[PDB]
Amino acid sequence: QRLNISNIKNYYTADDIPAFAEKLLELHKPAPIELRTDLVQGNVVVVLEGEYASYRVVYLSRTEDNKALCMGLPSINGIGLFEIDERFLLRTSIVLDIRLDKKYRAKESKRSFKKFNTKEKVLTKEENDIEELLLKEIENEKFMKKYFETPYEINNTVDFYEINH
Amino acid sequence: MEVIKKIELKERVCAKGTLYSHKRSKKNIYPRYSLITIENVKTREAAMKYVGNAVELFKPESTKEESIHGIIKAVHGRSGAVRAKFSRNISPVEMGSKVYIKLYKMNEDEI
Amino acid sequence: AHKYSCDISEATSVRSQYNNIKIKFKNTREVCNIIKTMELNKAIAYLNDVLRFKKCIPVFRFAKKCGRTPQAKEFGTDKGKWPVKSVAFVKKMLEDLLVEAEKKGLGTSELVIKHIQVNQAPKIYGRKHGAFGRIKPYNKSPSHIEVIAVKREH
Amino acid sequence: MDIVNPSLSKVIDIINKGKSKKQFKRFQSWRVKRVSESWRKPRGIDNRMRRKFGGAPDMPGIGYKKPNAIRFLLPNGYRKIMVACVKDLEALISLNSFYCAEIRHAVGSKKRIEILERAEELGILVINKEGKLVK
RNA sequence: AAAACAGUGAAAUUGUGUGUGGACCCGAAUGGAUCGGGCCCGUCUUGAAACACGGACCAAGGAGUGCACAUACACU
Ligand SMILES: [K+]
Ligand SMILES: [K+]
Ligand SMILES: [K+]
Ligand SMILES: [K+]
Ligand SMILES: [K+]
Ligand SMILES: [K+]
Ligand SMILES: [K+]
Ligand SMILES: [K+]
Ligand SMILES: [K+]
Ligand SMILES: [Mg+2]
Ligand SMILES: [Mg+2]
Ligand SMILES: [Mg+2]
Ligand SMILES: [Mg+2]
Ligand SMILES: [Mg+2]
Ligand SMILES: [Mg+2]
Repeated sequence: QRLNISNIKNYYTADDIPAFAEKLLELHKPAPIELRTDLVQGNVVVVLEGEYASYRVVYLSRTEDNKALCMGLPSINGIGLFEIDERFLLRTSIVLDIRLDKKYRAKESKRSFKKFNTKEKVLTKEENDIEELLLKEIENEKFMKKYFETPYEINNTVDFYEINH
Repeated sequence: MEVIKKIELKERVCAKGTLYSHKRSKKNIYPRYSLITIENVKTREAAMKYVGNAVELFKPESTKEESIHGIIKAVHGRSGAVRAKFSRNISPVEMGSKVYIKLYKMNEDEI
Repeated sequence: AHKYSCDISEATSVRSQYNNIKIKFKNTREVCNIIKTMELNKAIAYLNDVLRFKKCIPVFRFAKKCGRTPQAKEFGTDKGKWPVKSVAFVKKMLEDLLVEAEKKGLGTSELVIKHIQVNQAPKIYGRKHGAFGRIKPYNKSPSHIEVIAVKREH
Repeated sequence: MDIVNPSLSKVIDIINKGKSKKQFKRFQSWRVKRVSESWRKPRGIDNRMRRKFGGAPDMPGIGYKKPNAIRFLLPNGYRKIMVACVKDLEALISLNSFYCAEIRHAVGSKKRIEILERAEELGILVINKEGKLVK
């Protein structure tokens, strides 16, 4: 054999490396995250992250593992239809009686954002439809219309876990 | 101005705390972990309810990265302080600064 | 040929250099330091005042145990000096560049001293006799010089 | 050059980010210019580094040696072999899964062209491919 | 005593320009004040940071070798 290989190449039997590669890949694989149970169709929730944080919205469905689908009220608070990680929602005990016909999908609300969407607002037939459903449940009720307009504010004088929602 | 808005958004939704030390003995420091106090939490039993929650350090004057994320790992002592871990080690210049506690849990891998 | 210590265009500049000159190194760099970035006509006017004891050269690096003087206040220090032999040489050198400027077809005005540097040349050896039958060194320390002046863009 | 060994493609970044950047400078090489940076073990009777006081630097030793599988691996996921002839590449024909070639510095332009042409048809990666032959 | 090529042209050391710091090393970082640990090496000595000695700075040179005579081990 030629002298370059009889010396340098000798360091390692490299045919073994695939077995190492598998074991390493396994170890640095992510842990699983649990899908929650506590949310029911038509629950009001408060948004905790991203461009829409602080507003009340209504939960519609599970979508794609941890992803969930929500609607604001384009007339009442200007928020349309969007998707978000189901952990970025705070639950509250109010439940509206809405039921929907079919599945729908929308843009995700990422945690890191650069700029606000002050303009360029339009609506689809389904956005119109779903608003014109939600609105019926809201109109008949005393202060509910105004409730959706004021942002949420955490109490700065007591421990959070003492409060109920 | 986006900074003024990003602050008000965070202020309305998070609990507040301050960074005060690294984990240390009398002689040595362990800068991978930091110690935090939370506003109205004052016993170890009260503090246990925050273990697992996300934390964020926001710094608008920074040229590199506007915020650092982390997680609360454990309670520390008997008067309601906690220990946390971040995606990068906290500088001694950043001690005394304000930290935000985010009201949802995350996994140790996400940071 | 000579490789000048920095890169400036041949058009819009004038140059000179000399080697092994027999003016004293440490005195010469204190002179050069103060006339850097100055306009050429201002430089020639200032150096005329130094020869007449009306203004001084301030000292900053080669300056230990030097005398204090009211003329140094013009540059925010107390310490100054009058090194006549170095001043006469630099003045002649600068005056020749105005001849070159005029002959080359630039103006005699708007020329600014953009680069100037002094380097040590090799020592010339000498001796003095001491007590108890000893002999000690008594050497001389000459210098090399470069200047480049350029026309202001204004 | 932006190439990777296909068997390690989904792992190479973990490997690279895991390599140490520690240096073992000789003691007091920072104090006098006559002592170079190259490691020598201290052997003085009083010496603070040999005696392992806290605050002195660390010394080399077997504990720092890398795992046998990762060792010698370039950041593209291959091991290297030196070549200087066309007849050298002929050796790699069985090993091209894990090894790549690096042409020796002293091989000149006219000859390098002949090496690269052969490398293309045999299917061997050459890491100095651009080399002097950019002009 | 010194002194080879009218080759190549390192380090100590100097000037100018541009950057970073106030003796410096190790660990960990920031947009930014810095935090924690470390006394000067070599050597004789019960014991050295020492009010023990040698060391201003850089290059090059610089110290268990050869033969004879018995010997134990390994190899033919
Ligand atoms: K000096
Ligand atoms: K290294
Ligand atoms: K000792
Ligand atoms: K090891
Ligand atoms: K020569
Ligand atoms: K030469
Ligand atoms: K001694
Ligand atoms: K003493
Ligand atoms: K002695
Ligand atoms: Mg005096
Ligand atoms: Mg005398
Ligand atoms: Mg006599
Ligand atoms: Mg004694
Ligand atoms: Mg001495
Ligand atoms: Mg030597």
